[PDB]
Amino acid sequence: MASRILLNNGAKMPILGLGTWKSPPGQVTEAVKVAIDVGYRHIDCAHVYQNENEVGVAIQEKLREQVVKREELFIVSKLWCTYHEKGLVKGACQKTLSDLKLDYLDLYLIHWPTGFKPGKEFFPLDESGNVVPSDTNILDTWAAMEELVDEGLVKAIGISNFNHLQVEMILNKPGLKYKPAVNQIECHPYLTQEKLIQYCQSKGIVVTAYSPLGSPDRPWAKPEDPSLLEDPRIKAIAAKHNKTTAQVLIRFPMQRNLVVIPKSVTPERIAENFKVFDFELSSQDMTTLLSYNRNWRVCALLSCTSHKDYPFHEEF
Ligand SMILES: NC(=O)c1ccc[n+]([C@@H]2O[C@H](COP(=O)([O-])OP(=O)(O)OC[C@H]3O[C@@H](n4cnc5c(N)ncnc54)[C@H](OP(=O)(O)O)[C@@H]3O)[C@@H](O)[C@H]2O)c1
Ligand SMILES: O=C1C[C@@]2(C(=O)N1)C(=O)N(Cc1ccc(Br)cc1F)C(=O)c1ccc(F)cc12
Repeated sequence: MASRILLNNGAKMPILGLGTWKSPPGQVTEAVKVAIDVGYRHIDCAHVYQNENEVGVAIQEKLREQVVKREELFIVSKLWCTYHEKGLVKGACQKTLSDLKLDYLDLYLIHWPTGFKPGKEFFPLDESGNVVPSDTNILDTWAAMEELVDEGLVKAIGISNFNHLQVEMILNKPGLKYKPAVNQIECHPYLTQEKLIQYCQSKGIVVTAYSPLGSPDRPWAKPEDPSLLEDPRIKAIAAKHNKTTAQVLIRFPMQRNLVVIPKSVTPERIAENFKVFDFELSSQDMTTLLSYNRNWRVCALLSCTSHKDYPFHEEF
């Protein structure tokens, strides 16, 4: 298994990265330091995670210690929904760069296709609990992302949580300057995304799988929800390979030519999760894992379901 995948800008993206959603500031600096020490070179960040300063601390320390050089790292961040207005995009990117202590991002994503009312609150709600949209649209936000590439702030741009019609809208823009390099989407054995992955890969867009472990730590989890990491069928596949369930869940998307970004702040798990380049899932294992699909999505938000651009009404 080759460790990097070629993007449309000629750059190579590591297929395994470290996720940072719900990595608390008081723990994420150590997580990123350990990750770099054990071989991670891709870190998935976002302004909405409220920890970019502490991620940046770790990166800065490992650059100063001469453990890695900047060109070897692949740092991803994302434009939050309250910054979709064309006049707000650059500032949002520069805030992320300042927090991360970087002079460029390797990849910058539109975090969701939905623009929200600008302001301090990340999730601005009306008095009845509905998200308050902004009068923004995907194509104008994309054009503002393109300017970031032209100014050297980011090397590549992409999208996240876009359905295929939303991807198509960008692809079909006449004066398109840059195609999206990546679509980052939820993907795991309970949400295998066959149709959207086929679509994106057919269009030369690399897919990154988020929540590959099923995001057990997500704040809206209900005790009756399915649990990937505790699924005895997946456990049995892992035992056959003398691997952990998490290792199987990370290797699975890798064998579908996806990038994958498992999150941990636990040093032993950060190290375990990287040890996925030394075994292979069989054809039968892959078929079995794909067969667990239930179209079950962990990242969904009821308050956002009436937004005009909410992505999950479409089949894919
Ligand atoms: N673009 C988007 O809209 C979007 C949405 C969701 C996620 N993401 C990105 O994708 C990343 C990954 O998704 P996620 O954070 O939702 O969840 P995940 O990676 O599926 O699961 C993370 C959870 O698994 C635990 N864990 C990690 N390794 C483990 C192991 N070896 N054994 C047992 N438990 C283990 C973690 O615990 P500890 O940390 O306590 O060890 C944490 O509770 C995010 O952090 C974020 O970077 C992006
Ligand atoms: O990595 C992540 C997890 C994520 C996130 O955004 N990126 C997340 O999917 N959701 C759910 C969500 C947000 C916005 C829209 Br639109 C739909 C939706 F399902 C959240 O509410 C959320 C809340 C605070 C976060 F720091 C991260 C999230």
